[PDB]
Amino acid sequence: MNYLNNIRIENPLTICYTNDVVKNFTANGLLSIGASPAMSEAPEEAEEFYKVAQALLINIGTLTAQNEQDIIAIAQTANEAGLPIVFDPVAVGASTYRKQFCKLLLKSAKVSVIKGNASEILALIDLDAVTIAKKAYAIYKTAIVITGKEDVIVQGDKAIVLANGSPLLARVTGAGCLLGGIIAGFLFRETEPDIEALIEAVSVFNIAAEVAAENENCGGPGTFSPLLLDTLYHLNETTYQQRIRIQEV
Amino acid sequence: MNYLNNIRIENPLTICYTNDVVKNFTANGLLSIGASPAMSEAPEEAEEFYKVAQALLINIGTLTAQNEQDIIAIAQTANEAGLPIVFDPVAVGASTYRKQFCKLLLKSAKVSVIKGNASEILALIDLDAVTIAKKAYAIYKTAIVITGKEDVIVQGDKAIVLANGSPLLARVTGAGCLLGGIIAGFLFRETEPDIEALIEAVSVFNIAAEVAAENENCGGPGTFSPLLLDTLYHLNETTYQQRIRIQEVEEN
Amino acid sequence: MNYLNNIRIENPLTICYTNDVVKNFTANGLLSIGASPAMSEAPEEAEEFYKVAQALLINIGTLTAQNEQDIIAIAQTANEAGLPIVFDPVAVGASTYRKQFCKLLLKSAKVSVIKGNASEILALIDLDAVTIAKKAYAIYKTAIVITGKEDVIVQGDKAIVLANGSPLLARVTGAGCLLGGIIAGFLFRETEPDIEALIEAVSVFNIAAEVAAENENCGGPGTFSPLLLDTLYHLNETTYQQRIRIQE
Ligand SMILES: Cc1ncsc1CCO
Ligand SMILES: Cc1ncsc1CCO
Ligand SMILES: Cc1ncsc1CCO
Ligand SMILES: [Mg+2]
Ligand SMILES: [Mg+2]
Ligand SMILES: [Mg+2]
Repeated sequence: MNYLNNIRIENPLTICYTNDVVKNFTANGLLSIGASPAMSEAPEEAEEFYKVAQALLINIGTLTAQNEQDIIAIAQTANEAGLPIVFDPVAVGASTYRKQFCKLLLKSAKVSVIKGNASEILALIDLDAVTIAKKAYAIYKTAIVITGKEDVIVQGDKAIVLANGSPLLARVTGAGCLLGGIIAGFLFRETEPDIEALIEAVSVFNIAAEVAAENENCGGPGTFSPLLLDTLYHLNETTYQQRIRIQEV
Repeated sequence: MNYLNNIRIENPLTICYTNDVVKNFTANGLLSIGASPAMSEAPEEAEEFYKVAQALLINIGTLTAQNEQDIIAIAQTANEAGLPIVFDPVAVGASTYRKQFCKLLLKSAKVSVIKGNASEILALIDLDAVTIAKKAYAIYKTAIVITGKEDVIVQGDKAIVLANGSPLLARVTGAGCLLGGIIAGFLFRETEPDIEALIEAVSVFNIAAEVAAENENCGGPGTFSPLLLDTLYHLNETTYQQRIRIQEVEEN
Repeated sequence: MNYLNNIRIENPLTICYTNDVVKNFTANGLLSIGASPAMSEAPEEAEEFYKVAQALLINIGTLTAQNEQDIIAIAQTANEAGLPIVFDPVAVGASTYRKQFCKLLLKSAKVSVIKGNASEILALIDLDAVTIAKKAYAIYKTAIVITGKEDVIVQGDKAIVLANGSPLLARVTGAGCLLGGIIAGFLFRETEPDIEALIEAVSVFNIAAEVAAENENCGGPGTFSPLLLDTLYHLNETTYQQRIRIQE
């Protein structure tokens, strides 16, 4: 825990353009680790907000025509402002609508992290999550995080596999959508983030999940979600170091 | 608990076009019973989503001009794909805006379940809940579920009255809006669902509400809502069978 | 606890045009105190709804071009109907977009309460929270509530400072955005509310927060949120009277 300490003290302004199902949970997750979430969606204020922000999350979970042109416009505003973009191509494999939009976005702007599941990342570039992540990294030259049973991170010349979390995370809507926001909270305006910042963001989230699911008062997916926020708020270096399970490839 | 066991194993894709106050809760409810919710609202992807989905929920709780034309278009796309629609005419009796919209929708598309309170269903058709449900069934030839102190379901040649749930359920926003999603999770792509699927859906919800409200850790409407999700996640056959209360059944 | 008793019995219909991060939490907080929330955003039903409503909340937390004209239109419809408006100029200091919009809104319609933090209310008008609140009152001739470490209320010829609540509230998104909706719930269709109603609304919220944070089962910001809703639901006169901390 190096980056988390800085999030708690500096309260980084983390702009979220995310889906309607997960806005509240995203904002709450960010507040629990000390970040300052802002769900600004008006392109008319992007320039002034982005000047002082630390990152931008773009998540297309509920993409519609109302969002398309605005997302492209704000991504260009972010690039111009040097504001790092975390991009979550939610369910891109499920429609030609989403595929065509994600291709247009990644042809129009440079993003700093692409986060998804194996199937989503595979649809972007078209078996192993590591192989998929490496192929995507070669195409976009942008950090890749593939979430799954084990999580994969590829940045620069390094690929890492992480093994933390809980099954109850799959049964909470926008767990993974919140993870995209947490990653944005760890960037501190670095458009080419150190792999160590990405490893800490994913590990903080998954170790908090693991600890929450062990709490005596966790009785299922409903009670888990408040206990995850509490555990993120309290997470300390001892717990982190005892629990982290990482290995290189 | 025949259908709930199948939801947990098959993980049915359940598309929800629902109101902004209850999206998250609705998705979490569906996940807790094993379904796979998707809040897709773009008509441009409805054809590809609906081919593989098991039902669609349409709920007009926060209806605005931005939604009107899109709802009509996706209902038609559902009808063309054979995808069952669960329609929740939220607060239809409260404005001419909502009345006119709901009338237009039901003239444009065939829905598979209409779910509402007695006042909502009465406003649609222009009396006890059973009489209102039967009149609505005669007009739309579509399953009707009327929620209330007792719940009423009319489908095919039967009318049933059910008696489960909790007072805390009225103090949680989108409890009922979640019920419309749960129902959609029980349809398995049947455009004329068996009444037994509707009975199980309403009973699973109300029994889970009852048991959550009895939990020692339930301290009010705030702690109830996480407990309801847990109870839906854990609900078993023994608890279902011990608790279910059918009040009366009429045939034909 | 005069007004809260009446909310529980009368179940006032409280229209909320609020931001997409806090809609569910706002509706739940209102339901917990006995109010009847309705998140109606269609100008086409504003006239019928507002006739029977007790107040309207306007909160610009996620303001976009899709909202601008509609907000102006429904604020005018509220004025015509005699429906009191609570206005929360969320982050107004953060962009010229929001500054321009809030200026236009307050030139187009008369609101009944303006609620914000000190930096928001200062950006609206252009040292301490009391001074800012008095200057805003002199400009808009409208009750002002400034939230902070201590809360400030200015209405008519009185200014009050309150000292209740919990740090945990700042770590729960739309706590403050809920307070706007709770204030609306205490208006009972009074376009010039008594300062006592505003003091009660803010005190109920803050005392509930303080009691929730002391619960043995409150383990942080995540468990706090459900416990705040429970504590609003159960809050009684005895606890209110024991806990209230008011001055000037
Ligand atoms: C976090 C956030 N972003 C826009 S609105 C909102 C809730 C607090 O005002
Ligand atoms: C359930 C759902 N539907 C669109 S976005 C979302 C949350 C998980 O991505
Ligand atoms: C409180 C509320 N307002 C609009 S929709 C909704 C939930 C179901 O009416
Ligand atoms: Mg994803
Ligand atoms: Mg209904
Ligand atoms: Mg404010």
